[PDB]
Amino acid sequence: IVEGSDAEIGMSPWQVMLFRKSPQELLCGASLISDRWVLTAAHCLLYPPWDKNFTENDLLVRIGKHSRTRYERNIEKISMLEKIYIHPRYNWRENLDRDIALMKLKKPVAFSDYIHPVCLPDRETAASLLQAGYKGRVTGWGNLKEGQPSVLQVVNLPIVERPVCKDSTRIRITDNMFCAGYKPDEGKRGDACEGDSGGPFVMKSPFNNRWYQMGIVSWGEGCDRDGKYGFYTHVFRLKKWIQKVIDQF
Amino acid sequence: ADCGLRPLFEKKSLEDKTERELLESYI
Amino acid sequence: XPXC
Ligand SMILES: *[C@@H]1O[C@H](CO)[C@@H](O)[C@H](O)[C@H]1NC(C)=O
Ligand SMILES: [Cl-]
Ligand code: NA
Repeated sequence: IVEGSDAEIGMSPWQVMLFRKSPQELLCGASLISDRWVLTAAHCLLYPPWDKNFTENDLLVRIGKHSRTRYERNIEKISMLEKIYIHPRYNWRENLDRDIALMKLKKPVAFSDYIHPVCLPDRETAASLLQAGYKGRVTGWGNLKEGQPSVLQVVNLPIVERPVCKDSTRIRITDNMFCAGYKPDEGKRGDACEGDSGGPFVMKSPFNNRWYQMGIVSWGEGCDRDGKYGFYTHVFRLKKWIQKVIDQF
Repeated sequence: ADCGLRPLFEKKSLEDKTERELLESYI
Repeated sequence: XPXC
């Protein structure tokens, strides 16, 4: 997270760290959407042009964390994956269209002050809150500049108009994505970066005070460049797939 | 059922240091 | 490109 600040304890208790086993390393962020399902970006798990293709036993998730590196005993929970599901029409060849994946934990996790699921939006919540100029929040342990933080980082960023997102890049943007970040004329800065991919872009509903995961950190060109924006998987647009995976289990 | 309400924040009627920025962005 |  570029130009963000330290999260408070328990500020993002749905935050999940995706960790590679061998070698040990933070791969991506992710989020807890129930006691046994974790959402992340498909590209964190599958990206053939970089020879990336993880299987369940290659990975762990760490839930409840604040420190990037310290083992947080009695606070964090380390879970194994039973199954990974990647959107069948995830487009890794072209533009990361439908950049979304679900991971089922081998056993449900107990909730706590530090571990708690985020909501997914319904139709009304998406229609109401996903509007240009309204802000959401991105969190992660990714790079501080395009340099790793000691603890989880947070920054709030505005949703940007689709034509401005499209003007900003030659990559083909689809309705399964949205972009966010400040414009060059707004003075303020801030973006997700390498290592934050897969983590949540959330909004606190003004109608019911619940936090909803509206986006997943998906792609960007550099981090925090003037005239460039972060791009996010549009969770609500892909919700029927999410529900199909969860239901059918 | 209880999704999206944080134990150390909404459940304790406490607010975090920057959520006001999100609320104001709605108006 | 990809978040990475
Ligand atoms: C990813 O890895 C699995 C491992 O068996 C393989 O079956 C599959 O063909 C790979 N997927 C892609 C899209 O390359
Ligand atoms: Cl879908
Ligand atoms: Na920018």
